[PDB]
Amino acid sequence: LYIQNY
Repeated sequence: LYIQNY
């Protein structure tokens, strides 16, 4: 599980 949020 990987979240990259901008």
